[PDB]
Amino acid sequence: QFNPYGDNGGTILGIAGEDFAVLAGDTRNITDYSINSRYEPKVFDCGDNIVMSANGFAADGDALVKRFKNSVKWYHFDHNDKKLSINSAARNIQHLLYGKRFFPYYVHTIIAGLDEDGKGAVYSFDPVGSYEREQCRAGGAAASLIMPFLDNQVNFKNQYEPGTNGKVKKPLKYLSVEEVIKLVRDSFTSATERHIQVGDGLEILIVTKDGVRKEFYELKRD
Amino acid sequence: FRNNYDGDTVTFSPTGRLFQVEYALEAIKQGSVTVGLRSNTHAVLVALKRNADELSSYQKKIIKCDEHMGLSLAGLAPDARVLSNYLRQQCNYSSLVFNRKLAVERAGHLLCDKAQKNTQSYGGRPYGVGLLIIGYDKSGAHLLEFQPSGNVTELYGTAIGARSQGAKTYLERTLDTFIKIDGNPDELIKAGVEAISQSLRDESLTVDNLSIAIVGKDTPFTIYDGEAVAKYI
Amino acid sequence: DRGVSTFSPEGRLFQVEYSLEAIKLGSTAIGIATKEGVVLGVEKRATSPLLESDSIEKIVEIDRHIGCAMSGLTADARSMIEHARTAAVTHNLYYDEDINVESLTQSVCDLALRFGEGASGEERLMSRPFGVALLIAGHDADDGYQLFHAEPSGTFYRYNAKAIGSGSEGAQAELLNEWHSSLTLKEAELLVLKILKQVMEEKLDENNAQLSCITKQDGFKIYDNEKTAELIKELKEKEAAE
Amino acid sequence: TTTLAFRFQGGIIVAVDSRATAGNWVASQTVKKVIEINPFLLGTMAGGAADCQFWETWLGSQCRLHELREKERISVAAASKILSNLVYQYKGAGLSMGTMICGYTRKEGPTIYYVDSDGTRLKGDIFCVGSGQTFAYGVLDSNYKWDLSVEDALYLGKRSILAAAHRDAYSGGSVNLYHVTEDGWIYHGNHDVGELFWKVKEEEGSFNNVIG
Amino acid sequence: GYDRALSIFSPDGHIFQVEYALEAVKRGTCAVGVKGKNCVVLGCERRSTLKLQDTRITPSKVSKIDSHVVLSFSGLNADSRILIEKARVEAQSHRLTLEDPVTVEYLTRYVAGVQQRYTQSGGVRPFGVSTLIAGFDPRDDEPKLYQTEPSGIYSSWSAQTIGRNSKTVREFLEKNYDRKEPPATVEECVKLTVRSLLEVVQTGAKNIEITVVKPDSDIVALSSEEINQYVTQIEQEKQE
Amino acid sequence: DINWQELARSTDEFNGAQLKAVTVEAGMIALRNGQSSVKHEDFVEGISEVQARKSKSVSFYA
Repeated sequence: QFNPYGDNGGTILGIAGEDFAVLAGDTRNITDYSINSRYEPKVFDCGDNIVMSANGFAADGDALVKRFKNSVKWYHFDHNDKKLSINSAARNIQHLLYGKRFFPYYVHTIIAGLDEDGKGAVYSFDPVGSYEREQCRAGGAAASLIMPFLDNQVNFKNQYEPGTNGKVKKPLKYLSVEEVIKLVRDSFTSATERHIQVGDGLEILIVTKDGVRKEFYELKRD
Repeated sequence: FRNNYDGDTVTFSPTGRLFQVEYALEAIKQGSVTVGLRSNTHAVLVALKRNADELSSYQKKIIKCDEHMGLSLAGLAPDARVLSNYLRQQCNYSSLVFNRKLAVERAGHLLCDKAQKNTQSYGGRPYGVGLLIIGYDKSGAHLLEFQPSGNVTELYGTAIGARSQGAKTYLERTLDTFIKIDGNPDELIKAGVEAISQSLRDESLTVDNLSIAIVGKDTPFTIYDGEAVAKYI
Repeated sequence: DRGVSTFSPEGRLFQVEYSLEAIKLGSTAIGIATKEGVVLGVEKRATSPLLESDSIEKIVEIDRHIGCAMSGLTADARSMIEHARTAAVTHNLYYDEDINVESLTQSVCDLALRFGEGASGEERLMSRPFGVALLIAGHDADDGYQLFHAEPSGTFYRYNAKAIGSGSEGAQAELLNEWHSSLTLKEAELLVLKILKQVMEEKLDENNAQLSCITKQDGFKIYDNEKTAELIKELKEKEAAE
Repeated sequence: TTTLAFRFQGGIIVAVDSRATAGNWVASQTVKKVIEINPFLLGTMAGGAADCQFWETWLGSQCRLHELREKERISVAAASKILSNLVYQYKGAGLSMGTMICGYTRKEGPTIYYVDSDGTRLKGDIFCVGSGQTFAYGVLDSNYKWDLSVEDALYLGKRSILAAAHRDAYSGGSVNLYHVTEDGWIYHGNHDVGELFWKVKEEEGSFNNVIG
Repeated sequence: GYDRALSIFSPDGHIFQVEYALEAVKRGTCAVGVKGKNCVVLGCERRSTLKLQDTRITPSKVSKIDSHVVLSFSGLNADSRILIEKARVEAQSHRLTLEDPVTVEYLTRYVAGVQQRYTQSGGVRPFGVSTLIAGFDPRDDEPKLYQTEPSGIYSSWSAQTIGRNSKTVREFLEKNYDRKEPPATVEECVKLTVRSLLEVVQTGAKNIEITVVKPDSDIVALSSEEINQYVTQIEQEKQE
Repeated sequence: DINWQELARSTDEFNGAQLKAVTVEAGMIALRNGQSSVKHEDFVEGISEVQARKSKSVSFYA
């Protein structure tokens, strides 16, 4: 009996700062312990400074993107080139996954971008359909592996000020762009060791008002 | 010959010329003037944006169809619409399925056919609107004319609608000059302005009315107005 | 026949010519757009005192940020109104984004820019030729306040001020020069009443005319008959001085 | 999940958590389980999150069309029934919805209709839907009266979630308090349950089962 | 002319079939509605001059659509049978899906929608019935009066008359009723409707049918002796 | 500037007398204008008075 839905591993990570947002991911593509493809990108530009990866079952994600590209074309044509909103894209994506609800799509999707305010913003989709605005959200099977680090290095959750021992919580502190890229590298480097999904390359597309920057780093192959 | 034969598409005159066809052509003559031309590397359409009165905004008659495609209308407004959305559809199918941008020529053969179906049919409308379509494929720049007949013809330069006489003459003369000119967006765009002045009874030369489109091997399909067309005006 | 399969000898289509007359005979409606709101006035054409005038309305809230007045055929106008409401609600569900006025004008006109029974690569739901225009007024963020003249005929035209119906030739002549962009919302209301006063044979009162505005702040806001009435009083007053 | 609702003289207090678990792990603690169908109605995401979201986004449209046509405020009854019909007919589509439509009209007064994926529509004074409903009910019932003061109802709503949150595994997040007044719902802040636990601990001498 | 087409929009702007509908309304019985502050009185002609007619099983012109929604009509009896049936079904539909009892105002629109639809769809005649739909809104005790026309639109008037010799009735309605004040008492209101109907019936106990509809599902049709009592009192005034 | 070819392509079934009607009309515009010169433009307009239709009949789009 044919396999209803594949898995192609991978881990992605969308982080909402206050002036940038990154969408990170490995390039390692797998089925079982064989590397299907050592290099194969997954973060895709959708335009107007909105990035997208539909991580998990690769085939479902290719379909999802493929249709969304077409919709971007008809959104601009009828609305006199209104800049396709982040939220508008999100509602659109929800509606593709809810499209077959009976045999739901098997993709854990993250779109990142800027909201209209201008803060970095991340929206995250669970496959069941639902979506919500999020601060930091990793996706995939190692979503749970990565998240505690971020909730103890930036969110400062469960950190308190030295010497109070809990009276006064240690307040949020905004980080530069650079500072976040290092953090993203270290998380992924640790996961190369501790998980076989992450490796080959760490390709990060960063979306600002200033345009799109591309950042690349190699990860090991062991 | 009102009613009787030639009164409906099916019925033939003895000779077999539909009188209606000539009327559909007349709709183009009543239509907004537009001049199209090319060079190997660029295709430039100039169209006068008609308006009702001062307060009514100068209305675009150049429509971007796709990133690398666009068209201009002269003739009946409802017909142009049903056809334009179809242009868009076909281009999307090929890009998705077969990878490729829809070639300009090959899209035209389909467009011909669509016009002939309404001529076979009891009832329906043969499309009564003529379209100058420009495009950038892997064969480079093209310019077609779509007729109410259906026929698509690759022409160096042509003009349709109101007082075509002055710009057609102008194109014949400067034929050799704009076809040699390549690698110069700005000069093609100049040739085209100069051309539309001849057709007009000097109705307007305003930046506000002329709208210029260009798609080629260099520029994507971009609509130019106000200041960008003030360079060349 | 004289359908749309028949191409007029003229280069036209016979139905398209036939549609215009229905707008000409229609109710008199005035809109003047400012950058502080658009004000639309209509004659409710009260005919008897047993007619309940208030009940009847030819200015109708279409959507949160958009309203329409109607000129043409009263019959066609039902269907047209239902189409428009639906068109707006579908996009809001689908993308949950406030739409432009521009986006709305187009979509209404989408059903309009086809006539006949024959279809060839499309659906039909029509069974005629419709002949009803609207004044489509609103606000979008992008381009601010916009006023459109939606036509059942050629492509939609944007307007800064427009008057249609049976009072049209006079009303419009007055508008070309009386229009300006420097008007306040208060200046502009009185100017709409002024034109209305001239082209309506019977004297102006609040039982046969109603004013409304779209300002983003108060949404589509129908004037109180008290609010309307006072400004009529104000109108007569300044004309006495003048 | 724990979500609860009670009607009283002053209207309705609706209080929800924010936790949402996927598998054994906490996926999120920020999913707001208040869906503003429109300014008049509050719907809850309880039950199937996605199904609830999708079909109340739908419900927004039906309310809007009604309001346009008859130009008066929709009964809570009319909107919940419209939802009920849609969901019965499609059942056997992995639907799992469970929602309380909360609204305060004078047409009917405070009105709560619990709608369910089966297609059941049940009226009540007090409903509590959730995994942790069961905890919530103990504190809720004993301070529940119709003639309970407004001021006391605000406290009650926070306390009811505090309790559920503590015992249930699938509940934590934060408290969103909402009051469904005559004119519509009003938001009464976000208050972290984590923090509230300590204040309450100190203040009553409660939370004595708990070490120390 | 253009009477053979509906699709054809007509440069006259007026499709003849539509004009012809009006001819048909005129011919029918006179049906009148006059509303108080707490009542709708519907006075209507029902002919009964027919020899060898068993009056019991002959359908009364007034037909209960709903429990508190009533209809009187002028124009062809056959064509009118379709509106009554669609409207009855929709009545019960409303309750089935909104729970809410029939909104009268929805119902006015629903009915007009049908006379409209058929103007656009070729091969379906526009109906040559005009109706009075009268009722009382959910959770309300203010009387509600509507007329529909075969032009596919609707309107509300304070009081209105349709059918044969409506010209005569309209003068009465202007001078004895007012929009500003309807007759506050039910009683006042009923007596004037009898005097209006007398102008075209010219004396008949069963030729005049009075149905008073009150709020909260109160439908009662006036007793023949009471109707007779309105007539005699009025007739004394006529020679003074 | 007269292009005999362009005029002839748009005309269909105009006998000799019809044709002279066209010619006179193009020149009549030019008489009002004051130029002894007749322009090709005058002529293309001048066909449509000799046609059943009045010259350049108004149209909704343009």
